[PDB]
Amino acid sequence: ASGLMCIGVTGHYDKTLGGIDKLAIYITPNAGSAPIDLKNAKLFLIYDGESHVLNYSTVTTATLGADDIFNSSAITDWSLADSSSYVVGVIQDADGSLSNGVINKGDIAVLLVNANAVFNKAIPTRSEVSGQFQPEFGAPAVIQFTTPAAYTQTVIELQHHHHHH
Amino acid sequence: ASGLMCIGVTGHYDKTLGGIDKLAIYITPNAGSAPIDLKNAKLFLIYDGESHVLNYSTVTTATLGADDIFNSSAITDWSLADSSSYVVGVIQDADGSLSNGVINKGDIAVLLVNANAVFNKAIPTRSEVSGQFQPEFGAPAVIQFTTPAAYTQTVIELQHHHH
Ligand SMILES: [Ca+2]
Ligand SMILES: [Ca+2]
Repeated sequence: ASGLMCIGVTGHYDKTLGGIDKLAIYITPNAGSAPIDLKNAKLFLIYDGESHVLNYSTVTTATLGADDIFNSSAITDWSLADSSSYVVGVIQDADGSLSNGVINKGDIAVLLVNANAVFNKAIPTRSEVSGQFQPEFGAPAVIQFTTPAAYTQTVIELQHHHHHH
Repeated sequence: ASGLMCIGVTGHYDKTLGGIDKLAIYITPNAGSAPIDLKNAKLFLIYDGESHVLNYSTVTTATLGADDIFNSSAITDWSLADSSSYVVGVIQDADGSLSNGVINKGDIAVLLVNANAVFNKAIPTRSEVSGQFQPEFGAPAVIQFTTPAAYTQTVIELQHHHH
């Protein structure tokens, strides 16, 4: 029984857009999982009366060891997070497997999503977001959060889990 | 300034089909909400790599006072819960509003969903189901449950009331 767990979601608040414009969904394998290929994995997100399906665009190691994973100067592959695609950032990967789109024991990946582009607007306060990240094989990671009623800083913890990023 | 809350989800376990074949999703308005029209409301469900949308069909009062919410002999409008439609049952109402698809203060409605029809199989053990019930106006009710590791009884409480 292999599968993926969501270990957190953070959002970027852009005050000029009035909301959360970008999401970072942190993923790790279930304890004891076999390796899982991410390359055909689909991200399903429901928001505001629409369901969206996003596909794998590419992977980048530019996120590795970085405090700011929302910055498109430092992580230029944000340019590929569009209305129908996510980018995978490497967070932790001892053996390098994520650079071939394979997540294995101990790995942490982040799914970079341009919510402004997917939803055609930034996500306002008190908004419900629901979703699953489903690779071809194994069980899915689950996304559920309600954005807070006030956005007070640029990086917002949306879904809290324990596992380190 | 209005919305719906999911106050729970139960499911029916069918041994012949090998899992949960029906869901009952219980809804009530958020405190302070204005009346909400359900007639154009959509139910979005994600399970096993597919996203499904279900539309409003009809509303039944046959669910009022029914101790078995899954009995399609008693609640004949279960026949209209198919791969693309849910049915609304009235559970609590004091002004008849739900009889014409409007939910208002103090009301509880149930959404009857034929999971077997929607997903083309019964929901097996250890499954993740995520969803939202979104009327045209107001904030949505949220569905999120993990089916248990074994099905030990006919009716399973899948999701509970949270604050
Ligand atoms: Ca690895
Ligand atoms: Ca009423």
